[PDB]
Parts: sequence; C-alpha cells; structure tokens
Amino acid sequence: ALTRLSQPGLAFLKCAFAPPDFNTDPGKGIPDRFEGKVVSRKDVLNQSISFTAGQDTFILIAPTPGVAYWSASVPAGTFPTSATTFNPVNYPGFTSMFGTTSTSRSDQVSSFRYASMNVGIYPTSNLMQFAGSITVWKCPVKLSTVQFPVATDPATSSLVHTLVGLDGVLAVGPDNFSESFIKGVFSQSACNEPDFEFNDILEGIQTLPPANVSLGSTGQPFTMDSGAEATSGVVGWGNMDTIVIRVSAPEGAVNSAILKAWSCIEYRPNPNAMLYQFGHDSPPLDEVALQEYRTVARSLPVAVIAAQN
Amino acid sequence: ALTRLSQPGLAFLKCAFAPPDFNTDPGKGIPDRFEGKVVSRKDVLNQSISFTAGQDTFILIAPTPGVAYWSASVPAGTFPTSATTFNPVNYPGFTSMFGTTSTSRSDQVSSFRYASMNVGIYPTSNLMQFAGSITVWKCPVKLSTVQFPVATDPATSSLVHTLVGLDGVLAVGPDNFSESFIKGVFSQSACNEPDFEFNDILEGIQTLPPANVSLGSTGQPFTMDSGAEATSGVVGWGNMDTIVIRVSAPEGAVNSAILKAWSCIEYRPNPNAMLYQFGHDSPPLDEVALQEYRTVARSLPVAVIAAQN
Amino acid sequence: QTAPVPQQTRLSQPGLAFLKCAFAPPDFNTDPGKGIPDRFEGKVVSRKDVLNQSISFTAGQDTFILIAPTPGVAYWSASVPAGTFPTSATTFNPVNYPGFTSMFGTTSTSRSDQVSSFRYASMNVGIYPTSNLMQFAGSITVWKCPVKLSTVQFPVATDPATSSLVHTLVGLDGVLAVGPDNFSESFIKGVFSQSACNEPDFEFNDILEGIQTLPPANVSLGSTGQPFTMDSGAEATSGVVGWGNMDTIVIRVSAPEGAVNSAILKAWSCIEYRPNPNAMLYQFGHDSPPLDEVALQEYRTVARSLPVAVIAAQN
Amino acid sequence: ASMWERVKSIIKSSLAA
Amino acid sequence: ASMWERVKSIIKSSLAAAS
Amino acid sequence: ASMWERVKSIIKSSLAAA
RNA sequence: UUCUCUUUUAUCUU
Ligand SMILES: [Ca+2]
Ligand SMILES: [Ca+2]
Ligand SMILES: [Ca+2]
Ligand SMILES: [Ca+2]
Ligand SMILES: [Cl-]
Repeated sequence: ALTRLSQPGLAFLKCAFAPPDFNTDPGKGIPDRFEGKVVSRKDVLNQSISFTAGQDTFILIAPTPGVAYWSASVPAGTFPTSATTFNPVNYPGFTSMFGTTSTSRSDQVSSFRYASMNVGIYPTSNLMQFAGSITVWKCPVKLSTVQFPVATDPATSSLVHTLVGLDGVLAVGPDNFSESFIKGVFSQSACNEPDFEFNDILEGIQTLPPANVSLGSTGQPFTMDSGAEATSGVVGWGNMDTIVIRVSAPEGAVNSAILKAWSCIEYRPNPNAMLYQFGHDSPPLDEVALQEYRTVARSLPVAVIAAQN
Repeated sequence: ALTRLSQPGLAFLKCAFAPPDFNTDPGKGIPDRFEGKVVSRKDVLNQSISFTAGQDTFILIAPTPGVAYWSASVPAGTFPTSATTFNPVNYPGFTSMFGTTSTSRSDQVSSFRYASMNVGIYPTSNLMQFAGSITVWKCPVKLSTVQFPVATDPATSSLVHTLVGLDGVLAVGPDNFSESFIKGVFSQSACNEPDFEFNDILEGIQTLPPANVSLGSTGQPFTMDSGAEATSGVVGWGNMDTIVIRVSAPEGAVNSAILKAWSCIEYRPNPNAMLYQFGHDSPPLDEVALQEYRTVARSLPVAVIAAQN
Repeated sequence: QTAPVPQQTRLSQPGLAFLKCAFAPPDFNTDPGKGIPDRFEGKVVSRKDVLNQSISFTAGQDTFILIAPTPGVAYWSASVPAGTFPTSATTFNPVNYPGFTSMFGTTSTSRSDQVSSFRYASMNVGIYPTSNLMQFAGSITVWKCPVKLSTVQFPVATDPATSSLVHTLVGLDGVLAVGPDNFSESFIKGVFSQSACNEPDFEFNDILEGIQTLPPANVSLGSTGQPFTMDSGAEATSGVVGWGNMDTIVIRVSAPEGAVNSAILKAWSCIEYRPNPNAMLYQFGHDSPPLDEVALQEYRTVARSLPVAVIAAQN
Repeated sequence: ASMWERVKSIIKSSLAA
Repeated sequence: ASMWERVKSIIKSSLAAAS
Repeated sequence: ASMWERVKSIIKSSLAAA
C-alpha cells in the first residue's frame, strides 16, 4: 500500500506525477539499484506568455537538461516544415550549470538521468477574449546518428547526431488530449526505458542538424537551434518521451496563460564542481515504488484539463 | 507449473523459443518493466534456396531489423576473406516500414528491441544427390566504432561505425552444432544483455565499411553491403548474438532447401505513422517469464536437426 | 454552453565469489571471482588482471595516477609540480596490464579480434611503501571521478564544409581538484581503494577500434573540452580498447623536495568479456552465473558503506 | 478534482488484486 | 521431441527443481 | 583490520535490519 | 463506482 514504500520511494512517485500539489519538492532520488553519489535538482520554470493570434504555436517538452521547452510558431492549421526552427527556453540558471561555451558543458557534471518531466498551462484570459484549442500527444524521440559519404579531398564518410522519430510531430497521433484553450492543460512524461540508465553530457552541440550539415542528410523534418553557445545549448538527451503541444490561436483572439515546467533530474557531480557539496547517495532500491511508477504511468491519460494538476 | 506465468509472459516465451509450433501471433510483448506503447512485429521469411556445389555458403542471421539474413559463398573448405561481401535478404515489407532512402528509416518508428530470433533450414533435395554438412555457432557481434585521422585540409579525425567480433566468423566456434546437410537444422538467438534495452533506428547506413571508408581501416574482416537504399539497408543493431551457419556443398552435390526466419521485435511507433494504430502497452513485469527465459536459453543446444525443431 | 470534445536467504557460489573479487582480492589465495550473478547468463570469459609495479616518485612533484575502466591498461600516470594539478599542458601515459597485446593485437584496428564487448566487475588498487621511515615524506590523497566517455560535435571549414564528431571525455575536470569525498594521509601509511559500477546494472560495453589518443589525431584539445590529454602511445604496445561503467579512481602522491618516496602498486581487475568463437580464449569460457538477488544488493550496500579508501596496513 | 489523488487511487486499485 | 515440448520440460523441471 | 572482515561485518550489519 | 447473463475470443490442464 502507501506503507510498503520507503520514504525515497513515495517521494520519488510524487516529484514524478504531482509537483504543484506540494509546498516542497518531495523528490530525493531514484529508488533503483544505483546508490552512488548524485545530485537531485528539481527544475521549475514559470513563464507569463501570450500567444500569437492566427498562428499555431508548437511546444516541445523534451529531455534536454537546463532547457524547459522548445517552441516555434507556424501558420494556423499547419505543422512544422523544413523551414521551421525551434528555439529553447531555459530553466533558471542554465549557464551556471553548463557554462557559456559549447565545450564546457561537462565541467560541472558528467552524466545524468531524468526522473520526472511535467508541464502545465494556466489560461489567464477573460471570457471575452480567449479562443482556440490545445492539442497534446507524445513522441518517442530518441537521439541517434546518420552516416553518409562526403566528397572532400580525400573523400570521407561523416557521422553526426540525428533526431529520430521527430516526424511524429507532424501529425496528431490517435492517442491525444484536445480541448479548448481556456481549459488549459497538464501532462507529464516518463522513462521510455526498462531501467534508469545514465546518459553522458554532450559537448559542442548547438544546432541540429549541426553546422555544415544539410537538413536533408539528417532525415530530421525540421531544425533545432539553441542559439548562442553563451546563452543556451544542447547538453544531452534523456530517456523520456517528448511531450508535443499544439496551441491554435484564431485571428483576433487574446490567448494569455502561464506556463510551468517540472523536471526531477539526477546528475553525477564532478568532484571539482561547487555542486558536489550538495550531493548525496542515490536512494536505495524500492521494488514497490518502481512497480507503482510503471503501472501509474501507463494508467494515466495523455493529459488532463488545466483545472486539475 | 506454467500457470505462474502471465498470459503475455507465456506468449512471449513461445515467440522466443518455438514460433514455428504456433499458427500466428506468438507474442504480445516483453513482460519486462517497460509498459509504454509499442508494436509487436512477428517477422517471418520463407526463402527457397539452392546451394552452389563446391561452395561453402555462409549465412548470418543477426539482428538487423527488416533484414532476415546475410549470405555469401566461398570456395569449399575456406572462410570469408577481406574479399568477401555479404548481401541482405529481407523480411517481407522492408520498404513498407523503413522507406526507400537511407534517411527515412526513422519515419515510421524511432527505436526497437528484439525478443526472439529463430531460423530453420529444411532440406528439399533427394537422398541420392545431397551431400555436405551444416555447421553452426553463434557470435557476440556488437556494433561499435573506429577512430582514425584523415589528411584533408584542414587535417581532421573521422569516426564511423565498425563491427567488432566479426572475426568469429572465420572459424568454426568450439561450441557448435554440425551434422549432415540432409538433417537440416533449427536454432535461435537470445538477448546478449542483462536486460532489454531499447536501441535507436540508424539513418544513412547502406554499407559497412561506409562509402569512402577503406576496409580494415575498420578492422572488420569483410564487407557488408545492403545495396540500393531503395530496396534494403541497415536500420539498426539489436542486442542479440548473431547466428552463423556454414553449409558446405561438396562437388556435384544437389543441396536445396527452404529457409524460415522468425523475429519478435518491439518498436516504438511514431504518432504520424499509420503503424501506430496497432500499438499497445508493453506487457508489465512477469518476473517468472524473465527468469525462465534466461534459464531455458542457457539450457538449449546451439542448434538441433530439422525434425527435432 | 460549450460542448466537451469526445475523447477516445544466502548467497550462491558465484554470487559470493562476485562480492570477493569486487571488494577484497588481496585477501584471497585465488581469484575468488567467477562471473556476475546478474540477469545475463550467456557465454563469457572471466579474466583477473593483476599488475605489480615498483615505483619511485619524483621529489617536488605531485604524481597523479588514474585507475580507469580501460581494458588492458592498469592505470595512467603523469606528474606536475608539487601543489599543482594537471593542466592543458599535461598528458597521461598508460601502464599496460600483463599481456595487453596478446588480448588486443598490435594495431589500433585489432582490438576487437579476440573479444567483442565487456563489463567490469571490479577495479581495485593498492600502494605499498618500500621507503625507509626517515627518507619518505609527503602524502597520498584519493577521490573518485564519474568519468564517462562521450562525444563532441563541431564544424570544420574544409572543402566542402563539414561537421566532425569524435570521442571526448567528460568528467575529467574533476581531477583538477581534490574531491570533498576523499582519503588523505601520510604517504608511508600506503593506501587501498576500489571502484564500483556507476550504472543500475551491468550492461555490456563494446570494444573500441582505432583509438590511441584523446584528443584524437588532428583534434585540438580546445575542440574536445577535455582539461588535458590522454596518450596511449604506439599502437603496437598500448591503446584504448574501451571504457567501462566504473567510476575512475584518482590518486595524488605529494612528494615534497628531497623526499624519497618508493613503493609498490598493485592493480586488481576482474572483467567479463564476450569471447569471439575464433579466439583462443573461447576454450576457457563459461556462462555468466545466474541472477543472485542477494549478491546484487549486498554489492550495492557494501559499496556505499565502505570509505573512500583505507591505509595499506588494512587492505 | 485533484492530481495526486488520481495517482494515490491507481496505486491502491492495482494493489488490491 | 518438439521444440515447445523440450521447452515446457525445462521450465516445469526448473519450477520443481528450485523447490 | 582485515578487508574481507570489514565486508562480512557490513553484510551481517545490514542483513540484520531484516 | 456494483453484480449477474450470454457473450466472444484466448490459453492452461486431461
Ligand atoms: Ca526522417
Ligand atoms: Ca578486427
Ligand atoms: Ca541496462
Ligand atoms: Ca571542459
Ligand atoms: Cl513570470
């Protein structure tokens, strides 16, 4: 029941499925086999945002450390195209975690693994201005690679990072949440792996496709741009499905809302980092919690109305 | 006794060790911790094959999605050399899932994980003409990478996919099944990992070593050529050992047979794929099945004759 | 007036052996280990790597040793002026375990000829002081780093313009400072420490081809982010065949001026490899032992319980 | 109309069988 | 000895052997 | 002082929490 | 959220 779970186990399940519901981050680690030195960090972003009328704005919540989400607006009734590029919206203090250069990401921490990844939209529009819809579904986006030959001198074969299953963003999958904008929405993501394995921090990634690579040779349907290495960047790709969100704004509609995003992440601190002094041991295994997690996750709906979160 | 297994847990075990013993749908998924949406693919090939006399034909079943096996013949009594290239034969509907270009593999699905991988050979030749033997062993082939520098301008370092452990094909493994050709054979492979991890789909791979890469720069002992990107290709590599088969047809021998291939694979479907329509939550943990799986596998022989199957 | 949208017990033999090879190999007449009692039970070959190195430390130097999850290589060393840490100007050279070449050939592209993959079960190390009490001087300091082998993506202005991607080690920056969680004590008292799986499970890592230096050939250390360099040397004597999921042990021996610091260093490593049928190793193969829940949790608990390291008088 | 409670329900509902 | 029967024997022989 | 006894003490000290 | 009823598949056992 609720008594078979160890403190860490209960806490884990909370930071993973219902974070607004608490005055404090319950999370204290992942109750799995691993008990090494880690650092629990619950990233919380709060952002007053107003949507562009006559434009459908797409938001991805995806397991990129430091970055809450990625957005981009396109013409109403359309999906992202090769001409589209998503830009990040960092969680507080990105730079303080992964530096300001594309090659100083692993300065503080070496690897990581996500526990939870939630998101919520809270309409703040009055009943005389709001209009539109909020559609939500999830994509199994994984970070892979693409091999192709290059006619250089001498001729060589390149290999770079590619996002696989990105194409799923160009269609609203049969499993989805779709409701009037005003009703807002809440949705969370979970580990898309049979176990919580660590993922290494990635150095030098600012764009995908990367510099000197055509979108065509990567297969990816659109482009990812984190911008100036001094402000943002891609530090890694977690094992969580990516939450896709389509917000349709009619022409002449005033859609304002607040956006929140949670992320319980466990990092492997570097002995040199000023982080280290905050670390502790990963929570010990909790069979019960790990089973509840799997079950609860698969049981919960794609998303729910913003009214309840 | 076998009532301690969940419905899927049993189903799973059938697709794993004896899929020819059942008419259809041998599995509903992997009863492991993971319970996210997946698609159960029961890959089956029925290929009539005639073996050239005086040639020692080599066949690999190894876990390339969509492609059943790879073969090539070599002068009787000899093994593959640097001069050898293997060509894929594919399970029905390869293109119907991975497209027709090396950069459209991740269009339908994003990742995968093999559950089973079986193969059988049934002799179709008469008892007066046949001759020869069927030798079998399994190799721990993994897909890694090779790093080497290239004298371009500016001078740079390359990195590409390379197969490690192919060297095991150039000799008959000590642990092997060997018997008269006419007696046929049946054998299957299993997960070479302590768990069922998901692997990403790989884009742009058509040849190994790649185009513009010199063999043995790789340190691979021979070459893998899937051919035209519009017909076949290498979309991934599962955590299964590869099955090696050597059918040595002596001079003037009339050896023909029917080959069958089984492959239970769980893929992660993209919402934009119609394929997604047949998704279902992976089977929840069935500790018993997962324990039996391991035990049964270690218990069974490398291979057995046709009739024993 | 808005219509809702219609939605649709005791340890086993190999399990106890596993716990011994893992935490106390100098205390046994023989390699206790016989495999990893984890889920996996496929064909493997258990190898107990042991190196004994007699060594003298440069006075006025702070010699840095690294026990990393690099198959075949015991450790990596390099020394810097006392009171300082490795700089971009530093380069570590490996010391091979006995028979490195007999296992991974003599070509940077021959590493995967005997084995295809592997997984570390344990990684211990000990230092014994042979110095007379009066002559010696200084200290030994130890901490462990979560060094993982990643990759770096950067563009290159070639013709035509291209993007490169090569290996790069992350987590090294942790060596340029003494981790708060450390063991510090007089050199003479020696030391003993061991590492453990930095993963929730023992998955297999592949063997890597062509790696000899990091940053690799034709790559500036600035491109990789790494704080210093790793040079394995002649592809015919050493090299980097892979990187296991084990935290890397860091050891700083501080030899002040006029200090006579001599000692012996042992390195214990037990590894499970996947033998290639063609290899001459295959004949010593045996299946990974069956899962043993007890051991797989005792391991985790013991590991977290044991201190960073202890003096050599108690190895 | 709470979230945590829908989670506490799916936990005590599957722990009853 | 079919393959499914060689399998159901090792399982039931494993469920009774562990007891 | 021994190392195997330090492990045997931790195994029995946690196998005691039952 | 609650039982009956026929369903109607689907294995496990003789
Ligand atoms: Ca694509
Ligand atoms: Ca080789
Ligand atoms: Ca794993
Ligand atoms: Ca750095
Ligand atoms: Cl704000």
